Amino acid sequence: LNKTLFLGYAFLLTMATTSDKLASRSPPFNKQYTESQLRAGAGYILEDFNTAYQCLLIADQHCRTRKYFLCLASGIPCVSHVWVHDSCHANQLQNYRNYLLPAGYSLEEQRILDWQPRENPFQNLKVLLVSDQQQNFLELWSEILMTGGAASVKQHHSSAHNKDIALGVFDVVVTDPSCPASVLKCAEALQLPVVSQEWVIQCLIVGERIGFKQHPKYKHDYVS
Amino acid sequence: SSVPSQKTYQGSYGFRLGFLHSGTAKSVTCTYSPALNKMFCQLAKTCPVQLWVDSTPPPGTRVRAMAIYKQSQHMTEVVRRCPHHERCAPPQHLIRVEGLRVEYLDDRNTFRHSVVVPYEPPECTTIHYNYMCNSSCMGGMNRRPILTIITLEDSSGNLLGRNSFEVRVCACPGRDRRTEEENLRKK
Ligand SMILES: [Zn+2]
Repeated sequence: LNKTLFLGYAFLLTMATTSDKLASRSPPFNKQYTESQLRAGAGYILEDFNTAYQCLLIADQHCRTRKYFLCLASGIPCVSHVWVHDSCHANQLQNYRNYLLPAGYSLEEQRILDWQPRENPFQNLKVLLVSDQQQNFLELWSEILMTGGAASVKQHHSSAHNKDIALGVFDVVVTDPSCPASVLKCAEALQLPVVSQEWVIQCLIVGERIGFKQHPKYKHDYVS
Repeated sequence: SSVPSQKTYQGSYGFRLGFLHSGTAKSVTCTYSPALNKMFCQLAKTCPVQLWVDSTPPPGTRVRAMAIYKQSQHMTEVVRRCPHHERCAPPQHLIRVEGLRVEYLDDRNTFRHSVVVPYEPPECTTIHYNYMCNSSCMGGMNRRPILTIITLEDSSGNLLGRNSFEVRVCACPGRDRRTEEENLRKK
């Protein structure tokens, strides 16, 4: 194996969550192993998402993880681990464009959509994030929305208080079931769309801004 | 700039393509869909494509076959076998011909693969093609639909005629033809 095979490349690795693998009908990939092959070729391993390197995401299939959504949002190509396999085997970099992973399952099209070049799906979008999950929501979608081109994202804790939130400056409210009822009522009066995180996700999968109400799962209170 | 033309060109000899009729039975090796102008076939299995002409082209005429990706974002990409199947005619060509004086070409500037054979008169003349990778081959087509462009050229390589059809190399041609044909029916 050439010691400089992957030099110049940086990598993000991700495992399809169990629900990702679950939806089956709707050597196996090993993060540590692939990392070892990558390092052996001077590949730079990024433990988390961030000019001097060509970045690539490595996974064994399309998945719905923070790392996957971040790469969809930022243009970092999602490549199949097999590109690592074939490259080591041949000891020569293959064209990753022949190993691109699908973007994800589309609610609208009702099938797995392939990935194609797109324009930042949240361009100049000003959004208000409302939730009681100061980590798995406010922090998570904030970063994703921004690297996805948002003009700005105002984080607001559901259990916090409305003494500065001027709803009329926002284009959309991305929230979850913990959204205070006073915010839902105001949004309605101001005709400010309110949606769930699935709207954000679908925007990333589809590759463009889609219908605020194009699907029931977009309603903020969609449960199970 | 580089992507080969797929423009239908019947030319002076009235060049058209034809395909045998087959069912949509879950047990069919190669079936053609006139509706979608698409062929569904299994990996490495006889794919008969018919050459029809109004006037017999002069001896020395050749029939070239080349694949290109159907989607824009992928068209400038060279269609080839996945490294998996290459490790088992040159091994990197996706389209083969069973039968002749079949010549395989690797254009030294477009890097494009193509297979050509002497054109013979019929009434139509049939050429048997083979696709050596499934449309879903990771590392190869990778789920990207392709177009097979058939061109009629003279002894020197000048265009005399051109035609094309979409292809899907898969496990169940019949099953998939029906599905994609239904897919059509409504949005
Ligand atoms: Zn293959």
